[PDB]
Amino acid sequence: MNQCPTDWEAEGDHCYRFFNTLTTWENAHHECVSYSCSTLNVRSDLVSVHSAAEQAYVFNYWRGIDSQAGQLWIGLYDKYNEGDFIWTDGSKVGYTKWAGGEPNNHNNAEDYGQFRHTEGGAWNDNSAAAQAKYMCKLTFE
Amino acid sequence: MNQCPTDWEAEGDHCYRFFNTLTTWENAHHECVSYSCSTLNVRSDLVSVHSAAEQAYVFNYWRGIDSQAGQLWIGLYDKYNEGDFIWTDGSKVGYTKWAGGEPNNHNNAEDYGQFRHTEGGAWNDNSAAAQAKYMCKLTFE
Ligand SMILES: OC[C@H]1O[C@H](O)[C@@H](O)[C@@H](O)[C@@H]1O
Ligand SMILES: OC[C@H]1O[C@H](O)[C@@H](O)[C@@H](O)[C@@H]1O
Ligand SMILES: [Ca+2]
Ligand SMILES: [Ca+2]
Ligand SMILES: [Ca+2]
Ligand SMILES: [Ca+2]
Ligand SMILES: [Ca+2]
Ligand SMILES: [Ca+2]
Repeated sequence: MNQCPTDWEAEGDHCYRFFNTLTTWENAHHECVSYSCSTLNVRSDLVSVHSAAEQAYVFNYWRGIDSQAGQLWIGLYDKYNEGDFIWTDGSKVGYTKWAGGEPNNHNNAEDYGQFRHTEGGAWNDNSAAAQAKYMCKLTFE
Repeated sequence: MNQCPTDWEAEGDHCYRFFNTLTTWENAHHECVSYSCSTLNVRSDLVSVHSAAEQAYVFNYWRGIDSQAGQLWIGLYDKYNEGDFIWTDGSKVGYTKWAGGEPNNHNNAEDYGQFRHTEGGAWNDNSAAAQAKYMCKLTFE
């Protein structure tokens, strides 16, 4: 039994939804936020990841459905303070899974976090021009 | 863990919330629907009851908070077709638990369904001027 809205998947205290469409981090951020609902205090946002179980759940959900090589935008960013990656949903950043050599802020223009499709979804920072698939998460505040 | 909004209780694939405020059926209906979230296709509505288990869950939840002698509005009414009760949430009436001699359309003016506080919540029809406590339910449409 779960109480997730239709088309959303239950794990723990949260609901998740994969969108199999290439888009920019900024557009994915709006798309996710667009599912919020103030009357039930539901905040929707890009996924934030807080444990190895949450990382795997999200990665396997994604790859269960998308077998193309490519990346998955997450809610991790350093736009407002270069070098300090935080979550858009305001949750704490205890869990990290950086790919080797990442984050590298490559050409001083990478502020937006994404899973790779390899190494269990190891993270990369990428640019505002780049495109990827995305995943949203509900928080019941 | 569940995926209900804060202050709503999870049971099966639904969430429930009791409001310990005496009001009319029409205003209870209004208040419940007010929580709906079209961005997530979440209907909030007066509770509909589809089994003994649902009945008992509802009755026990209510009577754990409210010890007063009185009734509980549910989403059952026969305004449009006298004698042919329907649920406001559009679900079909299968299960019924009418108290003895109900529905009796007393004084030709009882169109609104409610639990009694006795006999496991057996149902009565009452009028548009009557007042009762109310319970809302989320449906993930
Ligand atoms: O992998 C090294 C480098 O590769 C590309 O230039 C981009 O994906 C970068 O974000 C990444 O850091
Ligand atoms: O009128 C309120 C209530 O009065 C009595 O309890 C019964 O006649 C019920 O059928 C009726 O609905
Ligand atoms: Ca920067
Ligand atoms: Ca950066
Ligand atoms: Ca990088
Ligand atoms: Ca009537
Ligand atoms: Ca009637
Ligand atoms: Ca009656």
